[PDB]
Amino acid sequence: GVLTIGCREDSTTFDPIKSAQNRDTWVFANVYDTLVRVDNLGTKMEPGLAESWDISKDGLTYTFKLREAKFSDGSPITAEDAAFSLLRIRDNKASLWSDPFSLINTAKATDPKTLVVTLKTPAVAFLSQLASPTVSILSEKAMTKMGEDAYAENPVTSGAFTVDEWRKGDRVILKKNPNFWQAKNVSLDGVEWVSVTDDNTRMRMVQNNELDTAIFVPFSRVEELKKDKNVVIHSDPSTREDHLLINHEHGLLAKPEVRQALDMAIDKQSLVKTATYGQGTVAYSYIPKGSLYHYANNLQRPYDPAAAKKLLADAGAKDLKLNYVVNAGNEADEQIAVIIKDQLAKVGVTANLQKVDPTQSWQMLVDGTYDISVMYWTNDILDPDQKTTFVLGHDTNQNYMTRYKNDQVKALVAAARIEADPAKREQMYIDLQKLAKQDVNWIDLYYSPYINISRKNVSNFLQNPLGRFTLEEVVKN
Repeated sequence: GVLTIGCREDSTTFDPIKSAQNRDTWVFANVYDTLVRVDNLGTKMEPGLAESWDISKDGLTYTFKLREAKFSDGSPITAEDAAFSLLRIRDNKASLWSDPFSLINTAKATDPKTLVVTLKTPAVAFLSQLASPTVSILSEKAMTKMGEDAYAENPVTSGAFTVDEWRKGDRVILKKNPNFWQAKNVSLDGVEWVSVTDDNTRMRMVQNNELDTAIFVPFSRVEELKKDKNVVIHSDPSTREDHLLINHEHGLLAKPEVRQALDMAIDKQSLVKTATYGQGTVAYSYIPKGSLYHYANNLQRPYDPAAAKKLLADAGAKDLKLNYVVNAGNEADEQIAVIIKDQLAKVGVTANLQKVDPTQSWQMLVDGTYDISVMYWTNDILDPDQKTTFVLGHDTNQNYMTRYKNDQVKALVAAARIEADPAKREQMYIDLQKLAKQDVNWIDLYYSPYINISRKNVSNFLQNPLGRFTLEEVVKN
């Protein structure tokens, strides 16, 4: 009656505004609910806490009509709760998501059922923006009774589940929230996210019935696990992209040329086909294929070890040594690093692999104690602004911890967001994909579907294109 999910990185918080990591957002996307949601197919917005909403001509006022719906503890979910949840993303100091939410003049609830939001400038991305798990309706009353620190360990929740117990680093145990306004549709009695950092171990736990489901199926095992009759491999359309991060404030990695040389010394074809076993598709743009404004003809630098040696030598960077942070137990990461190390040695670049606990590598990216490291990004919304801001906006996240700094790009990101001409807006994200590619913000690696595993008695274990799991629709037989 309780569904266990093997995962890799583990929960750090339950306050959406202080985490930019799927280890939290894929967990609490089922713990809270949002005003707006996205369908399973990831093609449109559908109603959530707000049963309907309307837009003024000027395009600066969003009015939301709220349905009758209660929190985890019984109290009602009012538009004053939503107003408070939006506002703290823009205003709380600890917010990792403020920059796109500074476009907000006010969030106010006239009525308990009514939420009125006034922006400084139109922004078509805003409705889409509300679907993201970061803007999850919280309880103003409970956080203003408990405090923001204590809330993030035992939250009062608006979604299908509550955090029953949380053994840090080990497993998050969720209980079905009967006060959830769609609790009648939820078969499951609880969810357990169980952190298993080694991919093989996580796969054997599923096959050995120690886990009902698992995310992040090692690519090497997809073909054999697709013929295993006791389990089901999911391959869901995604907004996922993997990239090699570059610390631009680490010496000669600051030079575009040097980054360019590394981009040219890494054979994407052979790397994607070997590390991903043909599950991957070579990435050439930071906006994932199939997502809004993706630019199919973005530059792919051909593999050219000769031109990379020359760029490096001209840049005074001939004996470039790099600290390449690797997530141990992550098969793709390990495999990619081996390939990358081998290819870089051919242009005279020494990648040293520092293998680290996968749960720990993100903090090393924030503190910048790395030269290169592989990471991934998945969209939480149906608009390009979320990733553009995190990766290129020069917000508190320092462009996915790369510390890439380009003033034209920083300006273009804000203007792309504000632009109301849909055709010109699309053109600004094409320029962003070209600019990021020219400056080598990071090295684009591959697009891949979400590949997951479930035991055959588990039904509707779908991950949606935005990374949200339909755990409300799951049936355990």
